[PDB]
Amino acid sequence: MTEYKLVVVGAGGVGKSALTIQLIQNHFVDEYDPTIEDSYRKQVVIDGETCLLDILDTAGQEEYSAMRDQYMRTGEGFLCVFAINNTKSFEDIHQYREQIKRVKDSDDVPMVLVGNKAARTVESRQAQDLARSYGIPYIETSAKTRQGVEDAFYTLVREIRQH
Amino acid sequence: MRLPSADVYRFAEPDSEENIIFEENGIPIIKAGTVIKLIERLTYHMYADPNFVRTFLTTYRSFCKPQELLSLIIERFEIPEPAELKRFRKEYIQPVQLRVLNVCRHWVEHHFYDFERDAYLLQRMEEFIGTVRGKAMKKWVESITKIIQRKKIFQSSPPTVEWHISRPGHIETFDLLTLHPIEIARQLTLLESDLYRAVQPSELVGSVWTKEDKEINSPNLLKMIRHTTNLTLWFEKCIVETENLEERVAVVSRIIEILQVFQELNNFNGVLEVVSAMNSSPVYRLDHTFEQIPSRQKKILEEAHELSEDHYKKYLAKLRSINPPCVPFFGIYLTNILKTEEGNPEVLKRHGKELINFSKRRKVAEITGEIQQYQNQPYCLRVESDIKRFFENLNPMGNSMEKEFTDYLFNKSLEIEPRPLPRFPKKYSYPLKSPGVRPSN
Amino acid sequence: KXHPWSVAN
Repeated sequence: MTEYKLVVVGAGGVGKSALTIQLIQNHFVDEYDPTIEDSYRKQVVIDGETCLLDILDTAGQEEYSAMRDQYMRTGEGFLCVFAINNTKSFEDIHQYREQIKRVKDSDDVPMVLVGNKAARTVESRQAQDLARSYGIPYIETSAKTRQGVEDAFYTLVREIRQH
Repeated sequence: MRLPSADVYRFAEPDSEENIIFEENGIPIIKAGTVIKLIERLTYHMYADPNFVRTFLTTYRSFCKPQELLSLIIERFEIPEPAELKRFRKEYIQPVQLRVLNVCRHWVEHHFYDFERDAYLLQRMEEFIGTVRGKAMKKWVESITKIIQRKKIFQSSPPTVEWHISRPGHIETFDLLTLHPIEIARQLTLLESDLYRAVQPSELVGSVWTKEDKEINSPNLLKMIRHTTNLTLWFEKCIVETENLEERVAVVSRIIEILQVFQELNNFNGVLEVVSAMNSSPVYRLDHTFEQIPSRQKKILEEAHELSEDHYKKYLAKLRSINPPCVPFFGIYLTNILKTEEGNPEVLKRHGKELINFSKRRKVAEITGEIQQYQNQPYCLRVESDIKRFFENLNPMGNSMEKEFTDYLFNKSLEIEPRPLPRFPKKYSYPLKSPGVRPSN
Repeated sequence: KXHPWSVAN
């Protein structure tokens, strides 16, 4: 079958780990053990077609900056994550995308912009505009109700599939 | 037996579903429970529990402040009574007080940093110690006080240091090609093993190195990661700043040799320094450089890079399979700690009551412990103070910011191997032949 | 093809 190698890129210290965890936390369950395989390789149905998601989230290794290239090199699709109540995590996005493009040696890599939801400081129209400038989609996700999580990941899969 | 009324003694209140939950399978393992009921089983009268004590003390400030901890264990110590009370002072009052004192033992012994930060915390501790009574109690607690006054202040000879073009003493000549590759990997392994050993669990527990006060709480960890980052950057900078293709193939080759010696010394942080350098955007694309690289060393570097793939499945396998001393790569530990904390609830709700989730804290403690096991054994290797100070004072970034510098690197990669290939003049006057990674005698 | 250091082709 088909398996997609996705990578999560975003500033640390605003809980970007909540994105992948929530996707895989098989809902109503919490006993998350990050060490095993099921913790980062779900399998899903997406527009009728079945595939397996392989999600790389190096949350906690931000200070290993000269390791970003290596990490990014391993992916065919990227979620660029910022926190909608932390503005700096949003201004980090442009350089992150510059790094992804340089690594994969293309000017349009499949990628989606995800803002994760304390009091909001990044209005939706801002990040809407920022996504449009790149030709990539935008998805808001809730870090506490799972809203938008599935939506974000499936959207990135569809971006790879229409490439 | 029979206990006080739960109105002059909170711990007297008995276990229930709204109180404590356990696991499966000896001494029973706490899944979760109110803080009252955790101090209880931490100083239980029916059995001592040195393991649960170490774990609790390592991981508690994410649900109990140290001051609250002292207050709780003191409230546990001062027990009311309910002449057939001999059973009580014999099967309760006395072992419970044993465990309370013996928890202060551990807290003061292994975790003294709580008292260096809060001086009045130590003052409360010393008061509580100095109000213990019973002629046996005094003689037991005397040693606990010794500890406080304390804290308030090979097989064969290691192999010969190896030298190349640069002679001992000539620090001016030190550089990636003039030092001996073996000694380079040796001395970097010494720096990196020390940097590693020095990481204390107080910096890893609580995901505390990812938060706004990371510079305050995790200085050892950050100093180590900045070493590793610095070394990867210095490697890249050596490669792309060597504009001659002949000299640059020499450079990439010597660096793969250093990688081999890292592999031998089981210095996995060292292995990943070089692996990440090879994966960087400025270096990855130099097809003309990797062309002239012999296949022996290409399989070396391939095998090394293999380890990172599939979420490090192979590095984890090899780190298991080998025998200390070693330098593990720390980032996997960091990610597992962070995801365990942020990915499991702080609390479990049963019957509309809130119960501290403790097995999450135990899962953290296991990872910190696996870290500290690899911190025990050290390396049979002579320190070379000058090579060491050379690598300490490396600063490949100069005064430049991160992006300014990574850009400079990439732009040098395009200068030296464009998307015809130009020709650049030689920069090293000394020869370019590696003496190799097989030692001397 | 693979990496600049992968097995020949």
